[PDB]
Parts: sequence; structure tokens; C-alpha cells
Amino acid sequence: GEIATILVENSISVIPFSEAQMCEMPVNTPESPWKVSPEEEQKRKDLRKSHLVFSIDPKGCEDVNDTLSV
RNA sequence: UUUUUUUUUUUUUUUUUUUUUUUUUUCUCCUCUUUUUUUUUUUU
Repeated sequence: GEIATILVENSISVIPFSEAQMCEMPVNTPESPWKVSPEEEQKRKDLRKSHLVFSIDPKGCEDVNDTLSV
């Protein structure tokens, strides 16, 4: 009840989205997951082999932003 | 040696109809105390 009060009072929504707001999703399905279309591999410039990327991140960091490389 | 007569289960069937959830009261009402109101910053 207190958490609900804190939400309602401070103007924050707790409603999951609607069908048309859901349906517009990238399809990360097991029968066909996501993988880069090769014309965009052309158009970009890969570095997954010639350079090292890693990250320290807080405990529980289910979603990383920060990365660097020197 | 004991004849003859004294009715019985109401008659009738071939009449028209153009609405509609509910329904009808109760008054004015003293919110107690460190504050201006804090605020960059970074790790989600």
C-alpha cells in the first residue's frame, strides 16, 4: 500500500502496455532470433576481432551502458 | 290361493385490443511546531 501511494503521488505509471504498443517489438524468438543483416555489416565497421571490449558494472547490472577500450 | 302400473345423466359457441429501465430529501464542519524549501556530481 505504501509503495502504491508513492507511485500514485509522485506521478509514475505502473501500467504495462497495450497490444499495438506491445506488438511493435523486435522478434527475439528461439526459432528465429536477431542477427545482423549483412548490408548493415557492410555499411558499419566491425571491431569484434581486432580490439578488446569489456565492462565493470554494479552488482545486479542486468542492463549495461558504460563501455570503453584503450 | 297374492294380479296391474308409476319417463330421464344443462341447451350453446366460428371473441377485437395500437406498450418499455427507473420512479421521491437530511445541515454547517480548528489537519499542532528546526526551516529557508534541498537541488552539480558519478556509478542502474
